Amino acid sequence: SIERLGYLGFAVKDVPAWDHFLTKSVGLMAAGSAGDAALYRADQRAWRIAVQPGELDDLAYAGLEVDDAAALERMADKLRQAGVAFTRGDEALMQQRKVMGLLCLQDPFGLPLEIYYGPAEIFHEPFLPSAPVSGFVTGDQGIGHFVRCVPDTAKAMAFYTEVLGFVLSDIIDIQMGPETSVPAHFLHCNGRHHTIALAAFPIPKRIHHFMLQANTIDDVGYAFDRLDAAGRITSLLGRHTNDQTLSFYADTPSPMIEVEFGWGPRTVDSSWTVARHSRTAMWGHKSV
Amino acid sequence: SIERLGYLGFAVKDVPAWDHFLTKSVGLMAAGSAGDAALYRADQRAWRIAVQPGELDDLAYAGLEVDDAAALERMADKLRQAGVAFTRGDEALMQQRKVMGLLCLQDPFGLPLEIYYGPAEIFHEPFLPSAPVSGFVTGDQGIGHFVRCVPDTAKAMAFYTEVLGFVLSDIIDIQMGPETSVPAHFLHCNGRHHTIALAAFPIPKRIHHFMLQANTIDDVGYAFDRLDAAGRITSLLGRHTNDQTLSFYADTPSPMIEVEFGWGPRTVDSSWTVARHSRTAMWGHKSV
Amino acid sequence: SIERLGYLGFAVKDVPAWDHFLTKSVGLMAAGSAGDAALYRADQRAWRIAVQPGELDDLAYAGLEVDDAAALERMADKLRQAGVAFTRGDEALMQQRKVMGLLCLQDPFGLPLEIYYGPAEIFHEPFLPSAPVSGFVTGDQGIGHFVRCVPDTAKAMAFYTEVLGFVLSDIIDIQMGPETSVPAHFLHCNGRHHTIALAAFPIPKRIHHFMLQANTIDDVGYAFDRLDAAGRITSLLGRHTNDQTLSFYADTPSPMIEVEFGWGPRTVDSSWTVARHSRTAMWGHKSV
Amino acid sequence: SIERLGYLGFAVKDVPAWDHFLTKSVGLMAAGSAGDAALYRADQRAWRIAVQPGELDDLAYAGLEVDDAAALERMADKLRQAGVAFTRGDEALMQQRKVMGLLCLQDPFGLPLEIYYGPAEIFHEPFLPSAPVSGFVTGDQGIGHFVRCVPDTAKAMAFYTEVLGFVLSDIIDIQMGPETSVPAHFLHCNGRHHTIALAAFPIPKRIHHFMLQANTIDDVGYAFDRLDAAGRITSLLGRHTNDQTLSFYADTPSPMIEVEFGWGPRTVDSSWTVARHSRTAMWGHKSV
Amino acid sequence: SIERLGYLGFAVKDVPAWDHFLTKSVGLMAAGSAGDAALYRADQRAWRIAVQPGELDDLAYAGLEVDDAAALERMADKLRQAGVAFTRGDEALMQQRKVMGLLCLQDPFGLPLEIYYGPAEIFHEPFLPSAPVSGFVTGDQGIGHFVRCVPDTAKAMAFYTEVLGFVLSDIIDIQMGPETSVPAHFLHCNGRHHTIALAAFPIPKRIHHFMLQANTIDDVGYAFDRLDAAGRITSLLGRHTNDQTLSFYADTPSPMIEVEFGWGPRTVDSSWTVARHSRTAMWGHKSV
Amino acid sequence: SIERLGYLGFAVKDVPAWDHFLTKSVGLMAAGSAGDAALYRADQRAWRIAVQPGELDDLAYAGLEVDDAAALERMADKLRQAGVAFTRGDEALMQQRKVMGLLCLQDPFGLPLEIYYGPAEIFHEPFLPSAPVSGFVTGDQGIGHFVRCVPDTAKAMAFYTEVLGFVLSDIIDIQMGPETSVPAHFLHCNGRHHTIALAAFPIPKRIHHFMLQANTIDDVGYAFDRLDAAGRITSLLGRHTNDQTLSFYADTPSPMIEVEFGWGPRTVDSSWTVARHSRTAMWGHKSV
Ligand SMILES: Oc1cccc(-c2ccccc2)c1O
Ligand SMILES: Oc1cccc(-c2ccccc2)c1O
Ligand SMILES: Oc1cccc(-c2ccccc2)c1O
Ligand SMILES: Oc1cccc(-c2ccccc2)c1O
Ligand SMILES: Oc1cccc(-c2ccccc2)c1O
Ligand SMILES: Oc1cccc(-c2ccccc2)c1O
Ligand SMILES: [Fe+2]
Ligand SMILES: [Fe+2]
Ligand SMILES: [Fe+2]
Ligand SMILES: [Fe+2]
Ligand SMILES: [Fe+2]
Ligand SMILES: [Fe+2]
Repeated sequence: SIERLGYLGFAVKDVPAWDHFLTKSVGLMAAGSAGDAALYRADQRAWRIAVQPGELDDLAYAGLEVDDAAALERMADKLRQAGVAFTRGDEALMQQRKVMGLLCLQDPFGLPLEIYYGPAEIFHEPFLPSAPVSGFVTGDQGIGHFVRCVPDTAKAMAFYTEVLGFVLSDIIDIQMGPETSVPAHFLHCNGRHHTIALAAFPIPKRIHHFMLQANTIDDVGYAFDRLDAAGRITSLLGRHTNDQTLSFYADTPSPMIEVEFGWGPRTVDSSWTVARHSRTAMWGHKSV
Repeated sequence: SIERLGYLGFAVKDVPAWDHFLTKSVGLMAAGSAGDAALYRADQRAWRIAVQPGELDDLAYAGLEVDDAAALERMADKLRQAGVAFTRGDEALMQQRKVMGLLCLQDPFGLPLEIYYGPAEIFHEPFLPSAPVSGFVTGDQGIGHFVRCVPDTAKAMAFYTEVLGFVLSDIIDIQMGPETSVPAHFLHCNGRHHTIALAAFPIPKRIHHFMLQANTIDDVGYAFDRLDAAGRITSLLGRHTNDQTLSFYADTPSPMIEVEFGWGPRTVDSSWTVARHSRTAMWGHKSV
Repeated sequence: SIERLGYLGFAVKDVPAWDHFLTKSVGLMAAGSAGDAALYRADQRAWRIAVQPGELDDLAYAGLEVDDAAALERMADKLRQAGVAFTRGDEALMQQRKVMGLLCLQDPFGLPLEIYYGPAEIFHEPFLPSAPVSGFVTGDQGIGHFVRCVPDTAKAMAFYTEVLGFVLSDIIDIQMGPETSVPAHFLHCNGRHHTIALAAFPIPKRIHHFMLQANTIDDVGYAFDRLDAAGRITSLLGRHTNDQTLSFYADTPSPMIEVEFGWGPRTVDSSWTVARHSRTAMWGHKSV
Repeated sequence: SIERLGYLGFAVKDVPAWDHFLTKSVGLMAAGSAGDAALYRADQRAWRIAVQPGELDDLAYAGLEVDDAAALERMADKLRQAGVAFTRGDEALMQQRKVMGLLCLQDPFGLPLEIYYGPAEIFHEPFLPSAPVSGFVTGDQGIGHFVRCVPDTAKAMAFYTEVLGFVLSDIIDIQMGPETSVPAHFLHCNGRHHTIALAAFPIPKRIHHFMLQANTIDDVGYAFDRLDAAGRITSLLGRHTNDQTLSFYADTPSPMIEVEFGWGPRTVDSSWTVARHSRTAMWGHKSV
Repeated sequence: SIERLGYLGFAVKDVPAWDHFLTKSVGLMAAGSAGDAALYRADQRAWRIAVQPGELDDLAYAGLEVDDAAALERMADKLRQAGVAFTRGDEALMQQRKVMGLLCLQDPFGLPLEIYYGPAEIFHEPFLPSAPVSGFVTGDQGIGHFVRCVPDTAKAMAFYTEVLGFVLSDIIDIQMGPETSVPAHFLHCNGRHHTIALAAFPIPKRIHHFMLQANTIDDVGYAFDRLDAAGRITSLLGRHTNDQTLSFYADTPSPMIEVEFGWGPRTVDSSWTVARHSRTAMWGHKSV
Repeated sequence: SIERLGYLGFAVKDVPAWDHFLTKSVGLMAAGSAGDAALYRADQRAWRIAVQPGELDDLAYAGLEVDDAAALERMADKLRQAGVAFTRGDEALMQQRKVMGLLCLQDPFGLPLEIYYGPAEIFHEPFLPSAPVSGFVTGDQGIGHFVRCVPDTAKAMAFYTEVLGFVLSDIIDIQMGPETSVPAHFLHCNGRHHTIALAAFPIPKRIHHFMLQANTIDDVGYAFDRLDAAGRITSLLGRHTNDQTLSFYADTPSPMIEVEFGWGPRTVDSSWTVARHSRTAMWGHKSV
């Protein structure tokens, strides 16, 4: 099974806007380029987020990490047994992604996924944020999370759990209208309360948002002011009912895709219990 | 196997007396109603104790929790293999209990049991006690415990251990007369020393008492005075030989059913050793 | 100023009853005799409590400790400046008390006080309780406390504070009748919330009670049962409003003198604030 | 497999000498009698050591504990599969030992062993030592250890490891003469470095010594002086090479059987490594 | 599988130079001799490094430790199943090495390996360094590590992982020339980030270096000055990218074999993730 | 006032015996020589103990340390005010002692004392013991203590307390005969329970012993065996009543002067209370 989410690649219409957004606002470190993709770092990894020009203005792919070569072969075995098509990344792709091996596939609804192992690290070029942020929480919990929009949650759940090995943490019925709600399913594959959430939202994007977790509450408070100065805030500060992450949301330069910047959630372990919530926030998160 | 005791439902002759008892005396939070049942909270769960009008003046049902949907199906499998009759709760029942799924059955002596998963939580309506209590110890250990009266302890033991997966912690020979004692069996299904105790007591109730655990010794001391002002104390403060819970007992408004309010017991783990005790109290607990 | 209360001497009508009481019930260690006085230990000191035959059935004297020879001379100076009569204990008395020096005086109402330094310790004869008690809290806080009955609290306060250097911690208005209360003044001379309390009670004894503090809550719980078996309990368990000591009271063999056996109070330091309380117990302590 | 050593029974020629030895010298608590056996406690168990009159002047039996009824049946299964004869203790024996069930057998060289579960505890009669000792280290590690004398170490090893489930910790070549040593094998069945050691010593006793572990270094220091006053010291203080227990040895009233009284050893876990030592002491333990 | 690296034996042209090097410079304790081999200690083991005269000027053998006799037989089984030739060490060899049993074999490229259990410890002769070093980090992590030079890394990897049970931690592409690098593979068999690294270096030695880990940073700083006074420094202080060991390198008296003396690395556990690095040092380690 | 004891100088008949004693037995580090004095280290100081040839076979001088130049002038002022003769050490003496300034005087009974400030430290030559000892406890508590023999304790007390600023910790009545004891006075000048003890012993030496404190209990245990192998033990292990130091005594090569090697005492602070003890040992210390 997948151990963690390791990287995200976006294809966007305004690369310079995304560059400024990820560095000056979010605080990531510019890390050069690979082909036509600009690279950004959040820690010791050579890169965590890639941005390339494209009309999609959406997530182009997500990198799903396993711990070793044997693990990758076991994932290939699971894909075969499940009847899910995949192709082994060639040398050129391996060099582009800076990984020792990868399998290329798509989830049931067209999102390209890359399962890999052996990512490149560059401790000789220590991480230096582009904006005031003490650091990000990554490590064994991966880069963060994202909310995957799907037309059929049941179908998506079977794939992510039965094929990829994610596990359901909980469900929140997100109110959409006076008498309409969407049952968002939050999935984990490590200690991070969720790495992927599945939701049947009526937005035309592959994802609703991606999330990064900072080391301190001040990191979040300061980031809010930066994104507010940029005119991008979409929610006030708040704390989630399920993971207890204290965060705020803001627009990325790609319409209808947001970023969530948070701190201090609960983590999960083998004794986790599935529960249901009627609200996304215990407090705050008022839409603006 | 059952992971923890999650809820209790009582059917009583004096609903207002029970309402005052659970709130003003015990300290639970009033949490509205579901049908003809008044609901009470002890933590983030939508409800923990339900009270409905009825001539029983007894425990009407107990909710036994598992961690996920797959776990519930495994319990259904165990019930089938054991020849124990059960029915799947319908949508109406699921909505009434605020759970994602449940199996309805009875123990060998008529106590209705409900095995469920996916309970509702309401962190947006933080718990607020109705009386001075810093909080209750629940979480992975569930709501508390209860002593189940049975006519045949051996038969009850086989069901709770072999079918439901509870495990014997220890036995206390509770003296009843000059030369008569009842071997009470204390069972765990998690870290709580016991969640259910089995005893062949000569009382006409399904249970002898239910127990709630508070966060501090002062919580217990203060609760004693509240219940004493209500004229309900049945024991002085004391500490148990087996779980080392420091508690007192008091009458509920239903004749012959007591409540135990305690603090600071030992917890169990895989290295627990079965032992036998000749007394229920290491000190205190004098009957009054 | 006085550093701590170090010893107590009682003159009683039933020495054997007191012997059994202090050892089998309270848990002190029998430590031989000095003249016609039986000696009892609570720690490394050669003795802490002395019991001698006498019709008083009361506290005969209290030993007030200072840290060195120079300190004792300074106390002699304070007594002289205050016009309080005193005599230096002779060699025989010094040997009897096992101290390097002492001043003999009385408080304004006839209670003999002995200010001393250099007490004897016997670490080669380690303390062994006569009943199950993990140990007592003494050290820099001394042996415990006692409530001194006085006819004139103002006069007593001036002596204990201005002459001996005790400091007021707080006051409790102890209800005596429907519209009658006694303002008990609690005084400290170290970290122990109080070492001496002053109160105008209508009892014919020099003191209302003496108090010993044990290391654990179980120590207290077990002691309660022992004293209850002896038929001596005067209060249920409870916790004080001012020092937060969790204790119970019981009769000593001397009529109208009680013992208090407690655990876990707050301690004081230079930042202590004088306050007033309307009750002696935050919870419990019901009279029996 | 055996979880821990729970009790020892001795048959001796001088019961009063053993009584004084275990209480006044070692510090155990006298705990009445069961038949012609005097009982002694070291903790919450109803008894840990039994002494009965007999010409053996040796260990009469050792109680080997398992955690539950199912565990005991599994041990019966292992004995059957191994061809080791055993008899189930009858009701009278169960009542005598204060256990819920037991299997009676002998090791390959005649030492009676009793495998049991469900021992009686008496927390309402808290442990009170007969001599100054803060307490003993028992719990999951059992009462202590003993060195079993055997004529054939290989044969003894196969039985204790293959049948009873003990595991080798290490070996010490104990020098007997100028060019003669005995390879003592130290075996564990829990965190205690060893519960039983096997050695081909030329003494006519079933065991060389039994060992008790106290809570503090002072406990050991004080016990040394007590046993020295009794004229029983056989070694000066010292510390073992293998378990790092700091102890001393002394004669019991039974010729050639010693007691070891120690503190502060290392404990073992799954990552333990078998090693060999050429000396029993890292320092001290000079024979006297 | 192998649990840890326990000992190293060198065959050298200048025994006196090696003796001075290991004692006065590195700080090991001289521990006598066994045959024509001089012995050196780093902890409680009778020996850790052996030096004997020989033209090789290289590592003569490496001792690979397992936890018990059964483990050794399992390793013999693995060797048989893998078709790897081995011989059981005879009594003379066992006595020479001070072990309870061993298997003698070679890795695919001629390095003699000895798999053993039951090493001798001498706690009665406590370790005393020959130079100022607070101590070495050994224990469950073994003596240290070494970099094994191999002509075929793939072949070496299959043997060390598939046969001996080592596990890949990570890979570093060590730059050799302007457009030439060697993929060094770092392998663990316990918490030590690596115990053996495999690299296709163009040096004529079996190993590139061996490494010892000291308790403090000062240990390393002081050792640097000692080796610098001896004219042996080959690198400045630095910290590795993969294990985060802070160290320096120096020449041993055998040409082209170095020693690494370090402190403070990260350790590994079951959740370790394979990664790739482009540099050996996060900082420092400049060649001199 | 004196801050701590910093150094000791001995004049002895057998320098080689003392050299072996201090290094191979006690564990001090040989530190060259200054004139005809051999120097020994216990920590970062250039020297702590000096040994020179002389018929005295006794302590020749003791170095008493203050924190700065101003402090030394204040001590000169106190000596003048007290009428105690002293001479300022000249440049040659300052260079010999490796100090920035010193005052030379004698105590009332002829022991030369040197009050100094600014001692030399040599961190570039880190301490390396000559025998297995993890280290000594020095720092702000100085090198250790010594027992000063005096003919008139009262006179000695006035000088050490009134002139030098030492403070009485406690008194022990050391039994000399059936009805004879000597009141030993233990004095502190920092956290070390005592730095100098005064006693009217009938020995012809300036001191009874000097004491060094090691970091661990094993340090003490190992040192005992070393001194026992040398045939120098004068007491078994034991623990003192007053400072709770766990130690043993041994003869130095100078007749009637002993060394005490200990661990783990209590320390003193401003809240220390003067007490009296009837024994030097709580346990152990039997004379041999
Ligand atoms: O991390 C999270 C935890 C809980 C809910 C959301 C969420 C809120 C609104 C829309 C979609 C998801 C979330 O992002
Ligand atoms: O929690 C508990 C632990 C031990 C005994 C009891 C008990 C006491 C009297 C009657 C029934 C049970 C109990 O409630
Ligand atoms: O320690 C104490 C703290 C507060 C009140 C009392 C007290 C209660 C009743 C009568 C007299 C004193 C006391 O003893
Ligand atoms: O606990 C122990 C640990 C190591 C050795 C012994 C031992 C010493 C002498 C004779 C027999 C055993 C021991 O008792
Ligand atoms: O411990 C280590 C960790 C990482 C790299 C090296 C290394 C550096 C240069 C040449 C060979 C190995 C190493 O020794
Ligand atoms: O450190 C110490 C603490 C207490 C007593 C002594 C002592 C014992 C015998 C003779 C002289 C002194 C001592 O050395
Ligand atoms: Fe989110
Ligand atoms: Fe209960
Ligand atoms: Fe009181
Ligand atoms: Fe032993
Ligand atoms: Fe290395
Ligand atoms: Fe001393």
